[PDB]
Amino acid sequence: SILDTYPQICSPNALPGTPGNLTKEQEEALLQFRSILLEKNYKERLDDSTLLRFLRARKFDINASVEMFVETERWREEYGANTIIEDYENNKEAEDKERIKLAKMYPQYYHHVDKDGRPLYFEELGGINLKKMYKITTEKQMLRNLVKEYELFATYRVPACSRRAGYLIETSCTVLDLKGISLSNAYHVLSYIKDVADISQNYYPERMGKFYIIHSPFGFSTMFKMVKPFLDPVTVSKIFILGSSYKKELLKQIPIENLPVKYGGTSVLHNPNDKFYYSDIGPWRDPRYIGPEGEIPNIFGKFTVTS
Ligand SMILES: CCCCCCCCCCCCCCCCCC(=O)O[C@H](COC(=O)CCCCCCCCCCCCCCC)COP(=O)(O)OCC[N+](C)(C)C
Repeated sequence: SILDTYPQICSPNALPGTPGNLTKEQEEALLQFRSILLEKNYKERLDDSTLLRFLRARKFDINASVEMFVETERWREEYGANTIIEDYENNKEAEDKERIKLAKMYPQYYHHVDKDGRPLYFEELGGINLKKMYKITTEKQMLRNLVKEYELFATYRVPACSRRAGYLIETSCTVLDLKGISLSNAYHVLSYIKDVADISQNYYPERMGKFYIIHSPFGFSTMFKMVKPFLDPVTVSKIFILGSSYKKELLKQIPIENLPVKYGGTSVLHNPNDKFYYSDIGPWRDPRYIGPEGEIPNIFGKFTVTS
């Protein structure tokens, strides 16, 4: 299996309940959880990493974890998450074209890793113009992309990042740049935020590592109060709204050489004229860390910048 080609044990300095750092009870809870699922005839996604994410998400309450896992499996099948990557490749050209149209307006890109080896993910929202957004894509379409990225994250990014780190990597280090957004637009996209939060928390438990919100406008705290209601306690604990000295905070978590210059680091693209919103740079692009899973497809087609 592919799980045999990359570390399945987390760093010994990781949080409680993570692969390889279990207490005696958590270990037994894990064996019991798997035993129940096998008995119900489930066969995929029964590895320690996957099951421990569901267990952690429900504080090791086995009954709650089974319910969550069972619901997740139903959703994946009804939604088509299980063949989403396959379906994308069958219609790649068309997909890429649509994806390229939104890149400049809504930059979303991975760029290296944080100090623990987690994929470093960036999103900029100040350039978003809703009126134009609605002419290029739909809300459901955006959710589909989010689901597709979660699957890409799990099959290509996790293995490569884990091999480079020498330990299992299960989460990402996210930076949300709100520079230039208008609070008014923020309120209008609450339903989308809610849908994103629901998919993430219900079907992709424990995928959040560190989540930084920077350049938020005055009064953002008021708007975040509209969001907290549908975020569970653990999720909230991973979100950090940074102030004016945000660069210093990012530097505590991210190597200076991996952090882009505009965020306080020294990282630049091989070709200074290339755009970050067309880039996808990281271990999963390094032949030395790519395994049997093969290399990740290019999200922006021929425009994808990998260095
Ligand atoms: C046709 C258009 C119709 C609707 C279009 C909406 C346009 C977009 C508007 C909102 C965009 C920003 C929404 C925040 C999404 C944050 C990114 C995210 O996925 O958060 C999820 C988690 O969801 C959360 O927990 C939410 C965290 C707090 C979100 C609070 C943001 C506040 C919103 C204010 C911004 C409004 C900007 C104005 C828009 C014009 C994934 O986290 P991760 O670290 O695991 O992600 C990285 C790894 N992958 C990529 C695999 C997930």
